[PDB]
Amino acid sequence: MELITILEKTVSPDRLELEAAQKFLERAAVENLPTFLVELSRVLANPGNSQVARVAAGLQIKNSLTSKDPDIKAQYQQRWLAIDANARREVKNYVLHTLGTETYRPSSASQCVAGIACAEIPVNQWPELIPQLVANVTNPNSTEHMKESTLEAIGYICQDIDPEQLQDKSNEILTAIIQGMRKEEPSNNVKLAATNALLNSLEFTKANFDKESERHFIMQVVCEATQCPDTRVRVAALQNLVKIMSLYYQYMETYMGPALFAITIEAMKSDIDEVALQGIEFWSNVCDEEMDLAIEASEAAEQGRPPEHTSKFYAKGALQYLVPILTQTLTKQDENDDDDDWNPCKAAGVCLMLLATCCEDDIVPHVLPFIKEHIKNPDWRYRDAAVMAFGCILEGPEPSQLKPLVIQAMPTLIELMKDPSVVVRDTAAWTVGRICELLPEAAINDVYLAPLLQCLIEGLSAEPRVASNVCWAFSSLAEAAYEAADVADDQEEPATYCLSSSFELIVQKLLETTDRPDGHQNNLRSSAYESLMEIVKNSAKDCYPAVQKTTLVIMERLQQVLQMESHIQSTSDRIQFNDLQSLLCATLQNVLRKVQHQDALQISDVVMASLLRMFSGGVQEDALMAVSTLVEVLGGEFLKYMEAFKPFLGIGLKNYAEYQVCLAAVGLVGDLCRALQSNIIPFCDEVMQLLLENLGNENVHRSVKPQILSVFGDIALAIGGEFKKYLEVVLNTLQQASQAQVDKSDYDMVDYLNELRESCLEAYTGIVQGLKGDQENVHPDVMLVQPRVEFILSFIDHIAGDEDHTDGVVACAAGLIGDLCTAFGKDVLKLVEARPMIHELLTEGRRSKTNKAKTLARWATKELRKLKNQA
Amino acid sequence: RRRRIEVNVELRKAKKDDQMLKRR
Repeated sequence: MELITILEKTVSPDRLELEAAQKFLERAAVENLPTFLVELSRVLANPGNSQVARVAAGLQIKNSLTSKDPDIKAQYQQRWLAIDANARREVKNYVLHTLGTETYRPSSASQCVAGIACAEIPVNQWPELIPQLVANVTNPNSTEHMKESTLEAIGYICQDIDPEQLQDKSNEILTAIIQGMRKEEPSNNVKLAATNALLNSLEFTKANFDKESERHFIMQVVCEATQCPDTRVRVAALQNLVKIMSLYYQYMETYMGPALFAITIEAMKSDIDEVALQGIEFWSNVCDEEMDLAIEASEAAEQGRPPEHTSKFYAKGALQYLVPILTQTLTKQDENDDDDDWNPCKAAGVCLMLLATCCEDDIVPHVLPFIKEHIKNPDWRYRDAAVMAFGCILEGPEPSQLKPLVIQAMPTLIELMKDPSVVVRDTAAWTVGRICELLPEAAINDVYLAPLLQCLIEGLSAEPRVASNVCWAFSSLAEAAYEAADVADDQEEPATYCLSSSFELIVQKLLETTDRPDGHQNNLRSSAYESLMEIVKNSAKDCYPAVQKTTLVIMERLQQVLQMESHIQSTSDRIQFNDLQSLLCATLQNVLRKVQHQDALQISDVVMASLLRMFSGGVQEDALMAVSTLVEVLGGEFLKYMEAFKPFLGIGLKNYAEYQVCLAAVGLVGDLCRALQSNIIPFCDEVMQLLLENLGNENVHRSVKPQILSVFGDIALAIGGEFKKYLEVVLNTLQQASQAQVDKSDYDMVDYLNELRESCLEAYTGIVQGLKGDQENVHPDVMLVQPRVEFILSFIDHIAGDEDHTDGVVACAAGLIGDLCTAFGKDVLKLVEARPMIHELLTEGRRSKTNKAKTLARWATKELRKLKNQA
Repeated sequence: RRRRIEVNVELRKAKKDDQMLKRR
């Protein structure tokens, strides 16, 4: 059984054959990885081998070096780095030599080079790589395949490694990339590959953009490629401009007027969609960058010091030119429209919205003309475009200024609701919703509020595309008619708003919309239920009775669906069934929080029985969540079901296979803790057993870990002293977690780290508070964790000295410092002050916009003061 | 299925917040 033979078998559509080939390769690798890789690389490097054997060889090598799972990736790289340098050198030489010898267009060797480079560049073990790749591209004698394949490897390296790891070789890397992009280069495939590689290399080229001469060379070559006769190269080059504008905003004053404006404007007017999208994306990005600079401005302003970055207001200056192009682009809709399709029309719409929020009022005079001229055009394309434009600028300009405009347009908008074209009504329904959210006064009035409700109600019967948007509109009108029910002169709950008079006619109609032939587009059903959930939540007092009976309808419906298992067959009739159950559970969660407490006690027996029968996969998660809400409403009175529910809750936790349902369960424990308090002690040994098992189970999804650590805090709070038993295991686990470190290069792993850090902070908070007790007398048990105070403070110190953060982490850390003050007292002051970055975290929190971060950081600062002023 | 999780979570985190607060 030659290796070439086995590799060719990896392409068989035969489950068994496919599995035989796999076991053999998995055994060879397990048996002797070094030789396995060397052997695979030999196969890949021989152009004499079939295309299939070579590609399969490359895939085996690749899968041995990297993984889409960040954790598995690091382990693979460590395993490779542990291989005899001589063996690795031989694999490296074969892969590198394969460049330019592969038939099949997408190169396999290119991916293997990158997988290895990701393990080695960060430890400086492949110094020969960059120069060889650079040489392959800049050698005038090199073939097209050779240059393309090499640029592909460069592109993959730039895409998969922390830019800071390539920073010291940016000069060389750029020489190769800028070389492949030159106008003189013969092959358009090489220019394409080179231009895609530049896009991935922009983050580590700062030192280069800081040099006037290098910056100018890069800009010239990129702008030059936007004029390449090859469309693919034109588009990629335009994307580089989009990114360059975003990363080097402050360096563009020099280029905007003499080149970028012209290039980006032309691109927008292109009949080639892909080109138009880049030109539009370019200006949408400028708006985003300028909006942020304004925020940065007001920031420093209220903070004293002057901003470090200052806007140039490119959006404002280009406004008079952008608007006419965007409004006309809005005219490029079509009968056959796709919602998840990102075309020039949709993009123009978003860009218009960003321009309005970036330039405010300034946009009205430029757009109003377009709107009046086409609001009545017989051509549905222009009529829709006009309505769309109107809706796109409702956010940004001053309300006071827009009120009269919207007020006067209402007659036309209402009529638009009855327009023959489905597209027009779709947009009309959306604009009505926008008005309710931005300029409510225009709708919630004693002249339009009635005809509006009338058309909205009638809209629920229109096509899904419109009915769905009408649901969102209703959803906002209620949210508006509610946000304008209180205030007055006191701080209490509303009583009876403008919809109360028709609150019921609406719930019944949404309930009917909800009863329409499924499979329907634009998720009508989901939208109606969602709308119902919103109108209920946004109901005043005098709505209670209506909400009461709606609660009964949901239950009955939930029960009628249960015994619907009579025609549950064929993957299509059951998918609507699982989502109906899912939609009703989520709905029950909303009315449950709106009815009185007695209503829950008079219904609890019914729901548990129901929710019980239901616990597919997506339904479980929804059932558990429904139970969480019932647990929050029942409170201690839930203890009654704990015996019958015990085995099921344990089920959700034990699984983990479907981390989603597992997460709802963990979340449920936390709710059980808050509802039962100490009464949960008898069930804790079991729950803690499963939770600890999940943690040490390296097969459990990563997003479950922090949810569990955070629950340790809820349990400690609920059981207090009884938590002593687990302290050793829990604190050891927390120390480990707290020391978790991901590559600050990955945004997804970074957010993960923040979530985890926040969860550790909450566990600590729960432990400290739980041991201290809920009285004006710090309980001795707190002292058990007293020798852990420095670690905690130090852990927060490091968190402080980390540009990542998040108001969430800052909030929890502030809360924890304050807890330590109240638990250990005076001595905590020295420890905090001996760690300067903590002080910075508190100041940072007191500035934050997040009320949680501002409240806790402020409360903590106070507690520390009391230690300063106490015996 | 997005709001069913992410939104029901916010409302939960708030449970602890108001809990720790009216205790702190």
